[PDB]
Amino acid sequence: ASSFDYNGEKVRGVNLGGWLVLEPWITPSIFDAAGAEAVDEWSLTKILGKEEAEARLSAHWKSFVSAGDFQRMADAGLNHVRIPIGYWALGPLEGDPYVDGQLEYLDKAVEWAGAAGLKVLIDLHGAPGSQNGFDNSGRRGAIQWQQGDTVEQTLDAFDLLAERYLGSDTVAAIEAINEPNIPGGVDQGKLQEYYGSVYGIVNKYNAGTSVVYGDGFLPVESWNGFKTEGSKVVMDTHHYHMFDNGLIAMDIDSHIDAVCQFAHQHLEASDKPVIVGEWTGAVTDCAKYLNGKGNGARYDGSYAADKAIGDCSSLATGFVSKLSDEERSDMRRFIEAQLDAFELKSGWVFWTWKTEGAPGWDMSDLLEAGVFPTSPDDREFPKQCHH
Ligand SMILES: CC(C)CP(=O)(O)O
Ligand code: NA
Repeated sequence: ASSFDYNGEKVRGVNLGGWLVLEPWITPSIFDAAGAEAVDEWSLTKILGKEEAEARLSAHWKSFVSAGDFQRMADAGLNHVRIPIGYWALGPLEGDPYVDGQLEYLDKAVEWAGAAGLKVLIDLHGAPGSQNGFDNSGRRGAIQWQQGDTVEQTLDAFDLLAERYLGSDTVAAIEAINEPNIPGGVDQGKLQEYYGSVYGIVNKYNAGTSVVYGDGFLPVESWNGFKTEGSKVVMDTHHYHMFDNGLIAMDIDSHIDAVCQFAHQHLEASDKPVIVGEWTGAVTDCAKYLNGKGNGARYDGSYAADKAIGDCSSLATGFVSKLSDEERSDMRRFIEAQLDAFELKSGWVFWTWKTEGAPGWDMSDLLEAGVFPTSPDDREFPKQCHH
């Protein structure tokens, strides 16, 4: 029934973060070229105006990703690419600063992914009004998704996206919405209705396509009993160690233990396939603009009055060649542990393929540096998490 057997085959993926939905920490140069107030795609496009925005963003859409990216992904042993796209690619709302033109590039991605033997997971990453208040939704600040006609507008966009892509076997799965922020104020009951509607849309166009649901930052197993359907419905949980005070304080051994505990207590408790649809090699929040442009870092005490653990100058910018052998070794230990833990359930999708230099966050960097394994058998350290 299913284009990809999420029940019985492991996902090994990367995200194309920052490509069709721009994010300051992923491409700081583009935001900094429009000044201090350009802190998300909304403000960036608004500052530039429609003509200049289309010029600068389209330059990036074209240059950031080629067919050779996808071939390198396949060479790294991957079988999936998760591709963020904003609602505005399917038509900016009246009054939106956003420009479109992204779909021509997503069309190319589907072609290139197919040629390389990869599946694509299309991810609706930003919804009208913002589902999370994060910069990566398009507009940081408030959560106004579920107000007014925002949800209907989201479904209108989703429908067009599904219609456009679900005729291709390359597109194995589609995600309802990236990181709906339940603790931030998204209503779960209404979210579940949106999920029900998304499932109907997918089944109008191709019942063979899997539907991906984010856990909304609730424990993934809490979603037991909702749309439990084998390979058809896949939960997406995002697992990071730098956005919580407990995890960020850990040493490498403790980080690794926490990954295994997460797999055993959460991934293995879900009644559905669960991809870890975002995770990374970094263990600090030092990357420039990671908490938002104009915000600092927990790690060095510059965010939320957290107490400094260490300095961020080494890990804020640049490429892992700048680090020591031991630092790369520890980073690889943490990556191997996640690969093995997350393959206990349904697999994994690394965040992200490519940056302007954010140590531990850039798979293309880590691969070339020998930090990222290229197969399940490619292990420099003992297996850290077991059945
Ligand atoms: C804090 C985290 C969960 C959200 P962002 O910093 O990635 O936007
Ligand atoms: Na790190």
